Amino acid sequence: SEGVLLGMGNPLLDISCVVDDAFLEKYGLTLNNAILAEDKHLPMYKELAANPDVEYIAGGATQNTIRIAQWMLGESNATSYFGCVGKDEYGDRMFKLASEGGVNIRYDVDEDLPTGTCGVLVVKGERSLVANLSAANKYKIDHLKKPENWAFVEKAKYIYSAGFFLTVSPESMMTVAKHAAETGKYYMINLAAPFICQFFKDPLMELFPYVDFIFGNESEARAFAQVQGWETEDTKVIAVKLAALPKAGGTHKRVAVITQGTDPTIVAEDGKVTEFPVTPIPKEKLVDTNAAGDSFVGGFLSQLVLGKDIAQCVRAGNYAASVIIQRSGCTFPSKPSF
Ligand SMILES: Nc1ncnc2c1ncn2[C@@H]1O[C@H](COP(=O)(O)OP(=O)(O)O)[C@@H](O)[C@H]1O
Ligand SMILES: Nc1ncnc2c1ncn2[C@@H]1O[C@H](CO)[C@@H](O)[C@H]1O
Ligand code: NA
Repeated sequence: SEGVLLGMGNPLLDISCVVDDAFLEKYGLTLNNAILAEDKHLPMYKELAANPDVEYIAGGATQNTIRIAQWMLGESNATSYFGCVGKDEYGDRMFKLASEGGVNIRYDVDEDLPTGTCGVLVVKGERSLVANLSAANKYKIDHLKKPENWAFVEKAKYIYSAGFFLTVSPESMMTVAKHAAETGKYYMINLAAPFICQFFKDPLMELFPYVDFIFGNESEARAFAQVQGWETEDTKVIAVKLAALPKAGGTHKRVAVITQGTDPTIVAEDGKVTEFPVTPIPKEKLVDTNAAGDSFVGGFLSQLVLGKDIAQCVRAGNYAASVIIQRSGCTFPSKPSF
């Protein structure tokens, strides 16, 4: 099933460090939040580089999801990934790691900007993200439309992008979403962060009629609900309302999947809510929750591309996230035991 799943996003190198409450207060950051880097965050990246516990791990939300799906599938080149990197060592490092894991990496390159990075600040297992997109922000629709890269869109039956890609190339997302609508394929996104639901609500709502599977966490679902004027904080209601939003075509229903950390995963399908409890990981065994949501999607998608039911997809998602939260960032052993 070569290239059955394609992802498109921002390939970033995670600069991860266990810090404390004072470091977040210093740079005005919030736990369980993601922002785009500002000039005031350049001293932060310098401080992270000098910290003795700093770790450099391949990141990027879509890339994490695709690498996890590939690990769960276990058949080389079942997945593909598009994204933009710089002509530097960080770009080649992520290329080599993901390719060796079995992902068919098709990176676009920027001539002048360095490869994108993300500050991952860990406090008692929880994380705060500060993305410096750099070359990831320069993804070109020209790369997507080149025959050798368009062939992997044609080969794919499932296409996924984290909502973070709406800040970079909403035109590339629309192009592949419209292709999927014309061919009976599945187009899927995540809400990614509250800032995406608030500041990128308009490109998000232009694409939403073409979304067959919408993924998100409870804070994103609540941020989306507040933005749309839905006077509710109930994630069960928000999940049903997300599935019920208009669709460009009736070929597929829209399934909404809302994760809630240690609380049950919510699925809205055909107007009914099903909840799937999480088996919590001991606080002792917990390293960090960075890439937990991305790995839940990766696990869910690995079963979805094999034709499994939605309950088996959620079970595989909870499994993949449980494995990843017992490691730093999006890191995993070489072979699964699902
Ligand atoms: N402490 C935990 N123990 C066990 N599983 C967890 C824990 N935290 C997260 N998970 C798993 O990771 C998934 C995603 O967590 P969540 O915090 O909702 O994601 P995100 O990274 O998008 O914030 C959960 O649905 C669950 O399966
Ligand atoms: N703006 C962004 N675009 C893409 N990936 C991002 C962004 N912000 C954070 N991430 C990624 O989110 C992951 C955790 O979900 C991290 O590995 C980090 O690299
Ligand atoms: Na992404």
